[PDB]
Amino acid sequence: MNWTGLYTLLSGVNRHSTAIGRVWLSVIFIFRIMVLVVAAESVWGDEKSSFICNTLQPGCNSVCYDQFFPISHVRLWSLQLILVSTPALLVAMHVAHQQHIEKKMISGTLWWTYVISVVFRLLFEAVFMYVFYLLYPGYAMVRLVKCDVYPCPNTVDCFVSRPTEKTVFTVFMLAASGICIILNVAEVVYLIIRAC
Amino acid sequence: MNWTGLYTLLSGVNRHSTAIGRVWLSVIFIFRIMVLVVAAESVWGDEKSSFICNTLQPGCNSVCYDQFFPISHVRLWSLQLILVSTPALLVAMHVAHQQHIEKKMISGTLWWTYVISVVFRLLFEAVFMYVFYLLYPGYAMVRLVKCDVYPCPNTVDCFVSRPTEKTVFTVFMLAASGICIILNVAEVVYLIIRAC
Ligand SMILES: CCCCCCCC/C=C\CCCCCCCC(=O)O[C@@H](COC(=O)CCCCCCCCCCCCCCC)COP(=O)([O-])OCC[N+](C)(C)C
Ligand SMILES: CCCCCCCC/C=C\CCCCCCCC(=O)O[C@@H](COC(=O)CCCCCCCCCCCCCCC)COP(=O)([O-])OCC[N+](C)(C)C
Ligand SMILES: CC(C)CCC[C@@H](C)[C@H]1CC[C@H]2[C@@H]3CC=C4C[C@@H](O)CC[C@]4(C)[C@H]3CC[C@]12C
Ligand SMILES: CC(C)CCC[C@@H](C)[C@H]1CC[C@H]2[C@@H]3CC=C4C[C@@H](O)CC[C@]4(C)[C@H]3CC[C@]12C
Repeated sequence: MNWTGLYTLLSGVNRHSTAIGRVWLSVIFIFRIMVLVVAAESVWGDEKSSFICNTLQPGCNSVCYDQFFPISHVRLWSLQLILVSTPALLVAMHVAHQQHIEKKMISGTLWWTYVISVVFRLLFEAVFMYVFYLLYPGYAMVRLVKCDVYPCPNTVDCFVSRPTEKTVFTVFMLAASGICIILNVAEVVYLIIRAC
Repeated sequence: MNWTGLYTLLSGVNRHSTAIGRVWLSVIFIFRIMVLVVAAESVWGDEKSSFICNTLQPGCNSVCYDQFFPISHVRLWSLQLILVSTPALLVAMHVAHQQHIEKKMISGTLWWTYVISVVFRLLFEAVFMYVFYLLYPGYAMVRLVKCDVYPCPNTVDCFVSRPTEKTVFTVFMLAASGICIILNVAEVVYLIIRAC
């Protein structure tokens, strides 16, 4: 397990990515993976069970949790990571397939494929950031949430678990996503400039 | 325990009360006493314990009960009965004292005392009916009560016990009080007419 092997694996051996997409994007991806691993089960592990309301009606806790957390932050970030990494995996499979098909018996199509992949990665990053903004306005979470949904009578006080730790990790993940967006835009601009 | 003794005890031997205050008012008083006895502990016995709210906060049941029942119907009717019967007791003691003081050694003063007593009885009846109207508007009680008072968070659903039975007994007691008011007014008018 040497450094050259890991660097080649993360690069995708597409021979078209510059330093800002081969040395920096991979590092940010590793950072996001590590943060998600260290915060997936320790922080968001008991988001459902430790979440309690101040009522006595059965079934109000579950409906309140589903009302205020349509999809938890960790799962949303996992989906974002998978969809962002999908175009890179597609480009890696494309270049491997091209090497295989030329082995049994080209630059422009690979360049266009890489550019389209970076554009789609940027689009997925922006879409997931916008979805996060829609579902959870603001970067901070509150301890008290007032819920008025059936079967809870009138308005009940539900209490979120670890709002501050989740706020810290939300800040970290949003900063990483913003850095990824900036790097992808810079990579697209640099490729366009070098093409012309 | 003959009928003449009970009739003399209820009349007050004031020799100034007509049939509508010596035959009918005493019967209505007995009716109210009997209804209050048969409804004081059986119906309103568990008004506090069977009264529960739909919250989990400690101490919300007591504050909600005190908010919606400042003074229970049975205690209010008991106070009304005591204060209504006080002037009759005063007149009975006055006539007994007059007999005693004339025994050891007058009509106009006794007549005026009886008239003032009937006026005060009517005033107490009206005052207690108005207080009942102020505290509990309407003759009917509802199962659900929405309470928003500290420490209960937001608005909680409290459930009264036996609203329909309490409504029935409220109707009975209010009808008896109205009959008492009408009889007292008739007695005052009859005495004034006979005086002139
Ligand atoms: C996302 C979560 C991250 C967590 C934090 C991780 C922190 C860091 C943790 C771990 C990082 C790796 C630590 C061990 C590195 C040893 C490298 C080594 O000796 O290489 C040598 C041997 O290499 C081999 O032949 C294979 C060695 C396998 C290493 C482990 C593989 C994955 C383990 C999965 C574990 C799963 C469970 C993990 C926990 C869930 C290189 O080979 P060589 O023969 O020397 O090369 C030719 C010789 N010549 C050069 C002289 C010509
Ligand atoms: C608000 C609650 C209401 C409840 C519903 C009530 C429903 C009805 C219930 C009860 C009503 C009364 C029933 C018994 C009546 C007997 C009368 C009798 O025999 O009289 C005779 C005897 O009389 C006496 O010498 C005294 C008799 C006492 C009767 C009971 C007194 C109170 C009891 C309290 C109990 C406490 C516990 C009660 C429950 C808590 C009359 O005397 P005499 O010597 O014949 O006279 C002279 C003779 N000569 C005429 C021939 C010349
Ligand atoms: C420029 C940056 C974004 C490049 C990042 C490369 C990512 C997308 C690539 C590099 C190595 C890849 C992994 C290599 C091998 C496997 C094992 C397979 O059974 C499941 C997929 C999985 C786990 C791949 C997922 C995608 C992956 C992590
Ligand atoms: C015309 C109507 C209103 C007359 C009603 C008469 C009422 C006011 C009188 C008649 C007999 C009275 C009772 C006779 C004896 C006693 C025992 C005494 O230790 C306490 C008061 C008490 C219990 C009296 C309360 C008042 C009383 C009930």
